[PDB]
Order: sequence, then structure tokens, then C-alpha cells
Amino acid sequence: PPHGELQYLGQIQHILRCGVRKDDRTGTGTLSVFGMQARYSLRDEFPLLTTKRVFWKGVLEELLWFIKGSTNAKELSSKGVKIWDANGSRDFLDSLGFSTREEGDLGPVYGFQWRHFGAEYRDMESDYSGQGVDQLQRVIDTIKTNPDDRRIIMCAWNPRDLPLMALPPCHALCQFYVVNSELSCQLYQRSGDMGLGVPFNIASYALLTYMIAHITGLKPGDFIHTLGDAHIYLNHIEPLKIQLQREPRPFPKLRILRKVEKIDDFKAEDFQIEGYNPHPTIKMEMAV
Amino acid sequence: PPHGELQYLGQIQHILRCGVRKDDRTGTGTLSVFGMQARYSLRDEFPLLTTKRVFWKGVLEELLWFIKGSTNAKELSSKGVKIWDANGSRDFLDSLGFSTREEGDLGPVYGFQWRHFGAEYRDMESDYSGQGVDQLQRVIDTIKTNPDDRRIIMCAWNPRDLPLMALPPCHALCQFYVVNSELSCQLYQRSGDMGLGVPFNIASYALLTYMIAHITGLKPGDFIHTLGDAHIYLNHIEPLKIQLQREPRPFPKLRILRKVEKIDDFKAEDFQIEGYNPHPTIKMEMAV
Ligand SMILES: CN(Cc1cnc2nc(N)nc(N)c2n1)c1ccc(C(=O)N[C@@H](CCC(=O)O)C(=O)O)cc1
Ligand SMILES: CN(Cc1cnc2nc(N)nc(N)c2n1)c1ccc(C(=O)N[C@@H](CCC(=O)O)C(=O)O)cc1
Ligand SMILES: O=c1ccn([C@H]2C[C@H](O)[C@@H](COP(=O)(O)O)O2)c(=O)[nH]1
Ligand SMILES: O=c1ccn([C@H]2C[C@H](O)[C@@H](COP(=O)(O)O)O2)c(=O)[nH]1
Repeated sequence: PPHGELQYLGQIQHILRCGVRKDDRTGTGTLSVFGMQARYSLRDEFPLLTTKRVFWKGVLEELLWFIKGSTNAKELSSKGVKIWDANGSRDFLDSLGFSTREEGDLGPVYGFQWRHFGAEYRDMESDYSGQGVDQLQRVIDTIKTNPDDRRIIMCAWNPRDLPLMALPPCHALCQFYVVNSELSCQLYQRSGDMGLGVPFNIASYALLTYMIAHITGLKPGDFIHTLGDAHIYLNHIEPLKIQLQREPRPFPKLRILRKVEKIDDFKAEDFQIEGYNPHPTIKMEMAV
Repeated sequence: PPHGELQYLGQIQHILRCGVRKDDRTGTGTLSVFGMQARYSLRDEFPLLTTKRVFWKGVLEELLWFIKGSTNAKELSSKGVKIWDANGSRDFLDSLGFSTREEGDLGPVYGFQWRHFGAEYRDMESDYSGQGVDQLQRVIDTIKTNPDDRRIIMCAWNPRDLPLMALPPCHALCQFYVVNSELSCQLYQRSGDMGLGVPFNIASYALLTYMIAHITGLKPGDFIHTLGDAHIYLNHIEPLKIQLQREPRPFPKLRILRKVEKIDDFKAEDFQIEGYNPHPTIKMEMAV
């Protein structure tokens, strides 16, 4: 049965063969399937794709930025990771009616929701200590005290806060699961740019699972990737067909370099990707 | 093309063969798999399971109760549907520390979240008109004005309100999708009692999709059922093996008997299940 990267490549094939033409906001157009699911083992391997190089630096710095609760694009940008900068620009903020908002202030996105769900958002520089639900720490506490729990959820989709966000979250929610000393994670991704977003998104949530497993004394299990609108932008078709011709190399491994006690204490240098031997980057133009 | 019900029966088989032993609060125990997905066509058929009779009256009355925004178990009970009554009882409310709460008051569950997400909950008798986000109406409006939208979400998972609820929602969220004049729906169900809950849950969201398609002038497409902890209670194993001997009968059809303009105007007598030929109920004791 296909395993690891062949799940992702199988999804690409399925959308090319069975996807339906579907317009989008950008006017680019897509081939689209609604509802997919892939399973990536995390057991002695880390699912960083090898058929094209994934932006691992971006994955790791973005995740650390989420964990600290930041909603400031400038703070991620300062680390050489520019993926949120367009959505924090003066022009983009004004386009949403946020003329009074400071440049970089993404509103109550991921970081805020994860650490302060339900608090009143003010700006990206405010102190939210003790405010709202700390979903991330509550996930960790539940795994430690009640691993059988079937409500181990972290949700970024906050209908009250959506109008203030720079972008509605794509990763609406995730759920953790423990059995036989293994930690698994399922992501509900409402919308997946299969060429540009999804490889990165797989790595983010696999990383998060490695982090939480390390904190809780468990072994990584599976990452289950569930998609809503799974789509290939029309201008990614030829690049993806090039990618599909490449034979995958074995996944790398991820090493955590020291014992870390609290999720907030992880730093970028604590992580080491080993044996990563990807084929070259394939240029895929982003839609918006 | 295979009967859609064989997806469900395939899931039962997979859990019996590959599910792992996993304890629960009741001490019943389960066999459990994390992460499953099935697709049920809604095109000229309604996926009301035939290998054991589904409580259709319960499906329909519960859904109408959700749509009106109710959080009062007594109001559902009055229609002959007792499925929430134990969770609203004096005893159960007291067991959660809700000694001051009136009997029947489930707290900010589905109905409240769907129609008033983010409003302040008081009690089951309060007027919430105009308060919070009406997710249900916003879903319907978006389908009508911008069908390509990839953010058509209704979320019941509200971390701020969880501690007031009689039970945390199993149906954490759902997402709608439109292509070629067909409306599809995906449910993220965090926890699935495969014997007792899941058949009912499939029917609820298929129904909701039929309702919203009727309101918006679209044809029903697919229902995609995604599970988190998909589990068989140990005392359902033998009953389910009896069920697995049965060949499915062709699915019924669902007829909507008049033109209805607003989701709030649907009544129970507007719906007719046609050609439903289930095998008999098999007794499966619920875990408490
Ligand atoms: C998670 N994320 C957001 C993302 C992904 N796909 C999208 N696709 C579309 N159509 N629209 C989006 N806003 C979008 N956003 C990402 C992730 C990576 C990069 C990125 O493409 N490239 C690095 C790579 C640099 C390197 O490896 O040397 C960069 O140049 O910013 C962009 C956005
Ligand atoms: C969806 N749902 C809630 C549900 C399902 N499985 C669960 N399973 C567990 N372990 N715990 C729960 N709280 C639970 N809740 C249901 C659905 C049907 C019935 C049920 O008992 N139906 C009828 C059948 C009667 C008829 O056909 O007219 C009844 O006798 O009440 C109960 C709960
Ligand atoms: O982490 C992310 C962020 C965005 N996207 C995608 C999906 C869509 O192509 C686009 C978002 O647009 P909307 O779904 O909100 O229309 O970027 C991803 O795949 N991953
Ligand atoms: O609509 C519903 C409501 C509940 N359950 C199940 C799943 C679990 O077996 C139990 C709820 O318990 P927790 O997952 O919250 O532990 O009832 C369903 O399958 N469907």
C-alpha cells in the first residue's frame, strides 16, 4: 500500500484525473476535489517532502511564532520568513477596512487563537497574559493527565473574530489522540493549495506533533491530513507533472537536540533535520 | 458502482481488524482507529442506513431543534425524541457542578453556537435575537452570493463556552462546497460511536445539506464524513458482527414537499423518506 510521500503524490494524481474545474477569487482557476484524507507515519521519519525541496526554515520559524502567540508579521519577517508580510502590508490592511491598524498587525490569527481564544483583541503589541483560553497548554495538560480523552482539540476558527483577521485560517482545527504511548494529530484544512501550501502545511503539523510528543514523553504516531477544498491551480499543472516523474527519496529524520520541559522554551536551534536529500525546488507562481 | 453503505460497513470491518484497545470514561473499553473518511453521494438518494434501522424521527426533530437555536432538552423531548434528556436531567447537571441550572438547560450547545456564536450565554429561556454570529444564515448567504468560496464553515466548537456545556460537541465543524450547481458538505466529527451514533450523524448532515440545497436552489452533491476517534464499544462487537452479515438495501430518497424560502420555515411534515427498507434494529447498549 502507498506510504509516506506517495500519499501526497497520490492526491495530486487523483485531483489531475478526477478534479473538477472550479473558479477562485484570484481568477487563476483550479482543478478541485472536496474532501480528501492522507495518513503520514511519524515513526522514525519526518514527512518533509523529497520530490521538491520544502521551505523548512519557514515551517520551523512560523511554528515558533504561532507558539509564542504572535500576530505580528514583522516579527516573523525579522527571522527571514516573509510568508505573512503581504497580508500585513498597509495596502492589504486598508483593502480590508483596517485603516487604523498598524502595519504588520494581522489581527487575531493563529497565535492569538491558540493561546488566548475568546479574549478581546486590541493590537499585536498588547499584553494578553491570562486572557482567553490557552488551548495549546490545555492540549498538553490533557495528554499528560487523561490521554484517552477524545476532545483534545485546538481550534483557530473563531467566527466572532473572523472579521478582524487578515485572512480566515486555513487550518481550522486539529485534534490529538493517544494510544500505546503514541501521539497522533489530525488537521482539518479547509482549503489546500496542493502545489505551494500543502507540503509546507504537512511539515508544520508533523513538527507540532513532534514537539508535543517530546513535552509529554510520548512517541510520534501518525499525522492525518484532512482537506476540504483540495485544489491544483491551473498554472501548477505542468510543474506538478514534472514533480510526479521524480522518484521519492526516503524521508529525513527529525532530531530534538536537548530535553525541553515546556512548549514555550523550544528554540529553532533545538531542531535538526537529518538525511534530507530533496530533488530541486520547482518554481510555482502563487495565486494571491 | 458499490452501495454507499459499504463504506460504513468497511469502516466497521477495519476497526474490528486493525483497531486498537482504548479505554474510555465508562470502563466499557473500545477498539479505536484515529482518522477515517467516507463519501456518501446525495444525488438522487439519501444515505439513511439499511443494515440496521436509523432513528429518522430523531434525526429530523433534532435538526429542526438545532435550527431554531434551542438549548432546551425538554423542548426536543416534547416531540418524542429523548436523546438529550439524560444530559439535561437534575442528576447529570449536578454531576457537572451545575446545581443552580434549571432542568433541561444544556448550556451553549449546537443550537446556540450555530445561531449565536460568541454571544454571552445566560439560560435556555433567554432571548438572543441579534446577538452573536448567525453562522447558519451566513453559510446560506455565502452559498447564494459567492459559491466558489472556500470558507463556508459552521463551527460548534467554542473553547470559551465548553465549560458551560452539558457535553462538548462531537460535530465540531462542517464545511460546504459548491461546484457545477451541486452543494457538498464535510463534517469533522471528533468522536464516533460507530454502532450507535455514526449512522444517525450521517443522516443529520445529509439532511442539513438537502435543506440548504433546497433553500439555495442547488442539487445535493456529496456528504463527506470525517472522523477523529472512530471507535466500537467492546459490548457492540457481537451485535456489529450480526449487522455485518446483512446486505444493504438500496438507499431511500428524501422528498421535500413544498417550496421553502428560509431555513427557519422548514417543518417536520415538509419531509418524506421514500422507499426506506431497513433490516431490523439490533440492540446495542449505550455506554454510561
Ligand atoms: C504556508 N504558506 C501560505 C500559503 C501557501 N499557499 C498559498 N497559495 C495561495 N494561492 N495563496 C496563499 N495565500 C497561499 N499561502 C506559504 C508557505 C511557503 C511559501 C513560499 O512559497 N516560499 C518561500 C521559499 C524560499 C526558499 O526555500 O529558499 C518563499 O520564497 O517565501 C509561501 C506561503
Ligand atoms: C446521536 N445520538 C447521540 C449519541 C449516540 N451514541 C452515543 N454513544 C455514547 N457512548 N455516548 C453518547 N452520549 C452517545 N450519544 C443518539 C441517536 C439515537 C439514540 C436512540 O437511543 N434512539 C431511539 C430509537 C427509537 C425509534 O426507532 O423510534 C431511542 O430508543 O431513543 C440515542 C442517541
Ligand atoms: O497555510 C496555508 C495558507 C493558505 N493556503 C491556500 C489555499 C488557497 O489556495 C489559498 C487560500 O485562499 P482561500 O481558501 O481563503 O480562498 O492559499 C494553503 O494551502 N496553506
Ligand atoms: O452525535 C453523537 C454524540 C456522541 N457520540 C459518541 C461518541 C462517543 O462514543 C460518545 C461521546 O463521548 P466523548 O467522545 O465526548 O468522550 O458518544 C456520537 O458518536 N455521536
